[PDB]
Amino acid sequence: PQITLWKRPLVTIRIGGQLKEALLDTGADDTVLEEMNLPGKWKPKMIGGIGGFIKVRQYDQIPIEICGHKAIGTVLVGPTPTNVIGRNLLTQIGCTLNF
Amino acid sequence: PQITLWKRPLVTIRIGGQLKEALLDTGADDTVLEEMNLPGKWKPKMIGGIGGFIKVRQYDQIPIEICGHKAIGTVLVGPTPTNVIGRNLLTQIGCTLNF
Ligand SMILES: CC(C)(C)NC(=O)[C@@H]1C[C@@H]2CCCC[C@@H]2CN1C[C@@H](O)[C@H](Cc1ccccc1)NC(=O)[C@H](CC(N)=O)NC(=O)c1ccc2ccccc2n1
Repeated sequence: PQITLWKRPLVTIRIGGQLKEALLDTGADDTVLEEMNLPGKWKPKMIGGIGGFIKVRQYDQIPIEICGHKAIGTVLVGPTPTNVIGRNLLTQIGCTLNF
Repeated sequence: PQITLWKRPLVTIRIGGQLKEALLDTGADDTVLEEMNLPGKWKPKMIGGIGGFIKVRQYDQIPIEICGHKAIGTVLVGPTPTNVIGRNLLTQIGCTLNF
């Protein structure tokens, strides 16, 4: 589908048996999700952005469905005010920017 | 043009009569550029990102050429890791997400 940018590009995602709203973010290298108790091993990581860095937990090979499109990859979990779908997953669902 | 996301979506912009590189970011509501001198008066403002809030200078009605396309809107200048072109300007050039 085609998504206009008049409003934040929020879509429904499915991860770890849960439905959430997430922001399609072409400006994010990674996918960062709100704090959630996912099972499995994780490794500590530090990621940054505008106001500085935050500590997050890195989970690998997590199945995730974005707007009905299946994907699988690395997700970072931490204290973020919003769920962000970064380029690592956007490329998997064939997402492109057009103008 | 159609831009894939395997690499960061960086484009060249011309502003204040000078060239710079910026990121086309669908996740950003506003446009934030690295510290630089811009004609006109500015107003102190604060914006939040991942990591926290920062103090920026707000310049209104600034003309900016993005990859050959003209736009005129609000631009925020402050201590940012990279130049980000947000939705306020992306909408002006007719940018959309597609998959
Ligand atoms: C620019 C501003 C208007 C303030 N908006 C935002 O920052 C909003 C805020 C929203 C609410 C909080 C959670 C994030 C979302 C999306 N972001 C947009 C969002 O696109 C933002 C843009 C950006 C890119 C690079 C540097 C700074 C800022 N990206 C990010 O925050 C992603 C997060 C990540 N690790 O994937 N950062 C990076 O992709 C990234 C890349 C290289 C870097 C080098 C040095 C330091 C930091 C670096 N961060």
